Amino acid sequence: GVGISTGTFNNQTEFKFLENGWVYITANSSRLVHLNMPESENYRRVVVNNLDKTAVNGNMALDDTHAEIVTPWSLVDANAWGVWFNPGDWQLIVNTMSELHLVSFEQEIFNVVLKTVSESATQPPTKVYNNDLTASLMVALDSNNTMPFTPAAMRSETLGFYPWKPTIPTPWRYYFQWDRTLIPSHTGTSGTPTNIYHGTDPDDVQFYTIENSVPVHLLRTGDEFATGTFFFDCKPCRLTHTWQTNRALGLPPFLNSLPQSEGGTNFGYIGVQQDKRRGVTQMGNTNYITEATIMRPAEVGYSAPYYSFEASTQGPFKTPIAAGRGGAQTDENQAADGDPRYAFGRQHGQKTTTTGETPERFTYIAHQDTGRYPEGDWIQNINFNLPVTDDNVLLPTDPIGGKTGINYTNIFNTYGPLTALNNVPPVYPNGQIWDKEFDTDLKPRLHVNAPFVCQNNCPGQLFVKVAPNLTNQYDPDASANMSRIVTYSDFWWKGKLVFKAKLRASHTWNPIQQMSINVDNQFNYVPSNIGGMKIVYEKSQLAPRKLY
Amino acid sequence: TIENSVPVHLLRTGDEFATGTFFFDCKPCRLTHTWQTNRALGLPPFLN
Ligand SMILES: [Mg+2]
Repeated sequence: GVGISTGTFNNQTEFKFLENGWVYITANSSRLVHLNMPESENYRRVVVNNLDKTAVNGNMALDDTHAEIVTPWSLVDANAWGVWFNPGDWQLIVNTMSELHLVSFEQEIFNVVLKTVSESATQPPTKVYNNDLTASLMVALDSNNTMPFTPAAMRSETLGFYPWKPTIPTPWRYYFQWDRTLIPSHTGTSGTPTNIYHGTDPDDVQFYTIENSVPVHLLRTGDEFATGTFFFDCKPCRLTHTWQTNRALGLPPFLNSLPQSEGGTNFGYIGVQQDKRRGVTQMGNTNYITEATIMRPAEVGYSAPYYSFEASTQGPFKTPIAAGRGGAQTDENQAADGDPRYAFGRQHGQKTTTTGETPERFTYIAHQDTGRYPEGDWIQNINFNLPVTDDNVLLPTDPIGGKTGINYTNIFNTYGPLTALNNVPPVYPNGQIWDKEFDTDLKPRLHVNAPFVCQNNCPGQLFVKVAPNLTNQYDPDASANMSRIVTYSDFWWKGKLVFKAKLRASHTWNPIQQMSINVDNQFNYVPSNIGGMKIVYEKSQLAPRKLY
Repeated sequence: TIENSVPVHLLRTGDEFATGTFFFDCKPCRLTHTWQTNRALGLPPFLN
């Protein structure tokens, strides 16, 4: 009832160790949540159109043009690592365990409070807040995944990463169909390249409402709402990186000449003429057998177009890349490897004391050496007459289609039935955790935003909304504004995400990469003179594996 | 040659030839189209 709590705060992370090194990580999470009434109690179809920026020519990539259905609902998304682990937890996981399964997920809403502002009372004149005991908070759980999946992790719009700091949902909203053409161009191009928004393909219209699709629960102060326990089924995500590229697969060539003093240029030598060597290559012509020529069982990684943009009905979009890392010592083609870049604000990692609207950012460079360094690519002529003539080789230097800044690698693609890959490593703390699978008849071998993908069915989305708190003035037949009592709600959210992981083991003489602090580093894990605080980007697949 | 590979039945007026019932198993073919391209996947950006 009124003065009786309906739940328990728990942001505790339990590690229950079992036999044969299986661990049972139960991450509990709780937050205090704030939510105001909708700007209007209506659904809206809104179109965004920036000809302002696209008409510029050479500015195609700055397209934002789209259509959208505005909901009076807010979305409680907790799909991001920061909601479930602090750095310490993350340290433990990443340093000691070899893989990670996603087991179960449950959540509840409790200790609901609804208060009305209203208002004016009196002289300066000040504001005053009262409890509306009889008021209701609307909660709806889409357990059928009836409605479009809109993971908030892409927009850094999940719940807060701090337990002792309150948080908010985000106004929910989803994509509505629109036709759209935009032809590319450059600064030099004159005339106006066609740049139009055609409208809406009626065959593709889907207008969704919570009200017609999901049962809605009314919660008063004394009520509570809990979902069941959802059980996952997905592959494991591994917490080790692989380091071998093709150049280190299999048996290294026998050295007939070993060095006889230590030092920095005391190399060893194969000691056989490159054309009198034994072994296997896929070059029918030469008898040359070199490390760049010798057969390898397959191909680690693949080359992709960059910055490639492709277009269909609704406009242009970047072509996504799987692999990475590809560069050697501190130099990687952060576009060729499609290395991701995360932008976020205070609630999700940036220093909470920082003023100004400019977000904090970082670019995740994986540890797994499976990407490409397109500067180092090339193509020789069939004849392999070498040292190779300029006419018989195509370099990443030689311009294509008469453009100075373009070479073949920009349109190159060596994906194929010998391509080998790893899945994306988890990005702590801003990374998504799980993602729904596409409802296409054929599916992607992975996703780039999350390591766990539900081909099963994913947990349903949770939607909240403050109940219409009407005044005595109400005429629905009238076009005039809905006059509503200004109302808002505070509620507590508790979630439990259960993982099952497996402990790693030492197989080498040498020790390995692991997190720690560090006389550097040390100050990102504590608050400040004021109320702190900061959460920092921090890798995941620290320990080496073994491809072959 | 048909002849060396398949049993051949000779049918006169009063004869008939019937096959068994063959049972398939393949994945389902869907009678719905998908409309979303990359430009429409997930959470649209918040409008201020
Ligand atoms: Mg490396």
